[PDB]
Amino acid sequence: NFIFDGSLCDKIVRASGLEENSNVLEIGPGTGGLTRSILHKNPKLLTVIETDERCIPLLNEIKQYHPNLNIIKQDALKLKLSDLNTNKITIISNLPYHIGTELVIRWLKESSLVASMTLMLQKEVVERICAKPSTKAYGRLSVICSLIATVEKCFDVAPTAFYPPPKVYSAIVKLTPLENIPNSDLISKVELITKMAFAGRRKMIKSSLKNLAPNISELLAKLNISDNCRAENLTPNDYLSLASLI
Repeated sequence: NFIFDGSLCDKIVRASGLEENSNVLEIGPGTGGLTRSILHKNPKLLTVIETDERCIPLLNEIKQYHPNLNIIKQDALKLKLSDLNTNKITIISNLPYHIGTELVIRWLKESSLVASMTLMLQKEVVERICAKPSTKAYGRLSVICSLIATVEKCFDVAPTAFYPPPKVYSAIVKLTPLENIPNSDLISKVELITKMAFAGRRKMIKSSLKNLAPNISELLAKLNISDNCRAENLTPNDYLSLASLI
């Protein structure tokens, strides 16, 4: 699903708060719509990660007029931000619908290298990114994002914005790493703990985490959490606390 809408691409860049002379990363630039909007703000470097062979010739052509365009042909799931050898990365990107959630978590894990992220995703995923505890969409993604970033829903994007059109609504979300973040060790554990915890909504934590932590009832008691708590009942901080004891 390639983005057209020229004005829409400019609105995403405006929403990002991108200033001149920044260091930008874009994934899956496709046919270049968002890419050109980014380049209109005169970044110091725009790095794009693209594998679709069909798309590169136009990207090579763009580079001919924009020497600050850098093109990398690699799998997005295989890129570490640390591999780009730059700091203060502003990520402005549409995400491929197969891997959006996976990329967001990967980037947040390397939040130290990140200025901000303004991302276009399925709206269903954006509501999960932004969900608060004891809300319908609260889940693993909410937990991970909440521990690491200030998250902000910007606006909805209709299927007609793309060619060909997707069947579902996209939306734009902005994520700005928090000034204080937990260490990477604890986040890595939270990532796995929440995959088990949220595998089913009805499951008590003392059941879902029992294989991992046979003494889980003891740990819940050490944290003064109900022995009968279920995953949706625990806050993001509760999961961090658990990670530090498992």
